[PDB]
Amino acid sequence: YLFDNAEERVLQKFGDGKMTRENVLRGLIMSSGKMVLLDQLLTRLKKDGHRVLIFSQMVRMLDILGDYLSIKGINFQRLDGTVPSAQRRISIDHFNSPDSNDFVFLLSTRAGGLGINLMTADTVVIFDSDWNPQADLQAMARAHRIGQKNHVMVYRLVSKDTVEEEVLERARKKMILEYAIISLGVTKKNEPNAGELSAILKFGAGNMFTDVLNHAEDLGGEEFLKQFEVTDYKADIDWDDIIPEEELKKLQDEEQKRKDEEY
Amino acid sequence: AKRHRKVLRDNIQGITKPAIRRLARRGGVKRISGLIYEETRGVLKVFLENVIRDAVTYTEHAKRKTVTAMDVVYALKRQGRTLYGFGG
DNA sequence: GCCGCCCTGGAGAATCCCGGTGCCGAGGCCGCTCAATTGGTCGTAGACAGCTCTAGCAACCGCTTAAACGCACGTACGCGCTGTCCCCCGCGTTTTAACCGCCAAGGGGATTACTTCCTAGTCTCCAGGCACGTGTCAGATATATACATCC
Repeated sequence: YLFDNAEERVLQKFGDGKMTRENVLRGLIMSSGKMVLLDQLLTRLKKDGHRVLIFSQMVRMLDILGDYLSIKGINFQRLDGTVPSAQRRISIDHFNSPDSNDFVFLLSTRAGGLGINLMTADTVVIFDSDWNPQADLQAMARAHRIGQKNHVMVYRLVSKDTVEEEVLERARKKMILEYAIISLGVTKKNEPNAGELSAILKFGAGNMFTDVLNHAEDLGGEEFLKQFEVTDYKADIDWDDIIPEEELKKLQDEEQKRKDEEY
Repeated sequence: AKRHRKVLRDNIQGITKPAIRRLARRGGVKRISGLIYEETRGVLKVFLENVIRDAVTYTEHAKRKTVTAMDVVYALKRQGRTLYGFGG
């Protein structure tokens, strides 16, 4: 849907072009392979007691997610470069209030600086990866601040066999470089340094691309070998599975009552 | 409906009313009527597409996708409007 | 006798001027380096001469006739004045996006050098298309002569 005149083809080829308030959400979910995983994650995190930030590199994709949560009916708040600083302060204070009904808070990844406090959220969904891994690290550190009362869980959404593979490969190489120079020069191991630098350079010369949505987790060199694994997700969800009988009854009653009240 | 199209169509409206007023002030015009601006935008669009079509023809002759300044200079020169300051 | 108030003098600090020294713009100098110069050779473009035929030119003629010119009249239109109303201009206030400074990677395109081969220039020979002139032929046009008819 980021391309112009692409929603019309999906609507006229699947929902036969009527666009009657239910097939639009189906087209939004089933047009992209990230959106089915995003919908399953959103339902699972709404089922639990979690709040989620969602980071994107494009503000048009933020518009797409905002429309998805508008037709979906989820109290969301948003922040990008178009929002001025007063409404930014209002939105950040509204999300961090103890009586907040907001569930998901959308960001453009490079906006807001380093001074955004996102204390109350727990899950961070990196929808689009950055070329610079420090931008994604700051995005994760928006919620992973000092004094956080919950185990922060980060889900990175990757399109399989696409151009995002080399985006993650370049990000992994830059993290390897930062762990090499910066992390090993902070503030009998000199003999094992000649082995473990060779090990991390063999990691840097290797391609990373050869109970799944659990919000839980049960020496320092092996810690860096984590969070580079790839967990392949298969949906196999057809057109009529989404919008179940609870959601379809709520969507049809709201559409029927809208014609009675006109407006 | 936050989603919309990336493309823009009212780029002729980027030639604003005070820009046309400034161009008329350089032309020595004291008073301007309100229907001048749409006519000026149409005239500018016609002139711009006349120059740009010839420049694009000069570009595709060289098997290029980049419109250089020299192609614009040649396109203006062929129709009888020689422009200095870019040909060197 | 003791304490408080008014008048006047010399020493400490701020500012202007000058000299020594370091930095920006421009010009002299040096080094590469490729294109202008010099020298020689040769082919041909053009100057020159000559003959023939047609157009132009100065100054005059004569005839025709249609265009130009002069004049009178009249009336339509250019122009000036006045009203009116409406729309553009000036100004104050609020918004907003241009502008400048930033990633982030990748492709387009300008050069430098190199290789290769296809295609266009050049040369020779030849033939047919183009330019010019003419015999001939079918369509168009005008009248000669015979038949029906009105007065």
